[PDB]
Amino acid sequence: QVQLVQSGAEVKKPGASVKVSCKASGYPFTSYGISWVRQAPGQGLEWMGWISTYNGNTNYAQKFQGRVTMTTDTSTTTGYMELRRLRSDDTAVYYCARDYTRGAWFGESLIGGFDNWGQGTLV
Amino acid sequence: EIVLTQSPGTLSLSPGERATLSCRASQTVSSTSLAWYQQKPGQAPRLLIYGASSRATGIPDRFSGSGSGTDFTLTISRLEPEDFAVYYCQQHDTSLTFGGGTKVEIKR
Amino acid sequence: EIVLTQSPGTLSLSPGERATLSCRASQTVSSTSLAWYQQKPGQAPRLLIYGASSRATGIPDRFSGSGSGTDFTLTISRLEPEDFAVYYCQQHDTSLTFGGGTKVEIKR
Amino acid sequence: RFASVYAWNRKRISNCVADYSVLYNFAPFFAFKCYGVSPTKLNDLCFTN
Amino acid sequence: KVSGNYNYLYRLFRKSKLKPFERDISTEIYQAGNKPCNGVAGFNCYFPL
Repeated sequence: QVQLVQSGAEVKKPGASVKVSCKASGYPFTSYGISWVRQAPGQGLEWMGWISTYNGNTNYAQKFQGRVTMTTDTSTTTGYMELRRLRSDDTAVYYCARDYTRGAWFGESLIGGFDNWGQGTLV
Repeated sequence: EIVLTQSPGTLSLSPGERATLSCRASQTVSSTSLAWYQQKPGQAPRLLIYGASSRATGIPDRFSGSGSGTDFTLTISRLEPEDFAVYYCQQHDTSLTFGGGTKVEIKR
Repeated sequence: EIVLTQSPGTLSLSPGERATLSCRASQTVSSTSLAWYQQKPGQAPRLLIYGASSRATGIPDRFSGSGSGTDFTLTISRLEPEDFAVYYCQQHDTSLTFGGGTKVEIKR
Repeated sequence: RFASVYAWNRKRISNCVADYSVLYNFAPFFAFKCYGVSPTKLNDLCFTN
Repeated sequence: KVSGNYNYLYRLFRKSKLKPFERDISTEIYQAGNKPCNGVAGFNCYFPL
């Protein structure tokens, strides 16, 4: 029932900012936040992004603290990244997900995992 | 942060037999700090277990969890030959860290 | 059936002293079964207490009763020695059997 | 992060929708233990906070 | 009674309001929620009397 749709593949030159979007539907867009992960071949994932829906609490990873800035829109329930400090060899996939680990209203230590994933975009 | 000591380097075993996945912590983690995921070639990761042993996405007869206190282990019985999924284990106490990865070959 | 058991063997008291009477049953008599009578010498019985603390024939200030369940007690204060009647007690819920009785003497 | 009984945390619920199906029909761990409320009509009647 | 009277009963749960002047006496276990009790009389199945 839940639908996570994303744009097509893109290539961005170094020093620019890549815009990445993920539209969410099929689930009530108030009880869960929006998480964002990165994946590259030969390695697992990371903890790069999370923004809630009720509020704009920031809980980005310390490794790239101050490097990721992004918005969540309830009009279309879409997550948008304007990722900066781009590098030539960061052509790694970015995935939107539903946060069932961080509280979307207060920030509790929700037991569980990211039960859903998007279709993916190439940067 | 605390990383998970993982050594399932290559589970090159025939499908349908017992498979053991080790996710021993560093010093100490809570019992309800666990999450197991699968990923397939050319396919996005899917969640397997969101907790200790509760089923999250189907799990007919294959995925199971055991352990107590700090140490925990994933168990597979009657593994379906097609999947050969790479498994990931993530904690909950210290930020969020993934597993290194478990590679399974054809085993013809 | 159940036969009443009485051990107020003798009311050896002068007028003016308190008088206490007991009508302990065998195993149980429910609270909705109570009757008390005065048996005057060479006369006929008459009801005085048909329950907890009610009046049948006048009872200005002497005949009183109380209790709950397994215990029932009767109290007389400032006794006037004209009657010196036998204190008889009766239960009703478990068939019907009059109590042993207790003669009241004068103690000259 | 369930705090201890000596000092807990208050959870204030803002303008939203109360759905208790995930509590009764989903994961029925133990007794409902309703104080004064209709278990079938929990959501048909509503309060402020 | 000191031990109490257990011979007096009253129906607590019923499907519908009683129409005046009839009896609703029936030996059955109340079915609340979505648990079809077959005489279990467990969770969500309490004695109406």
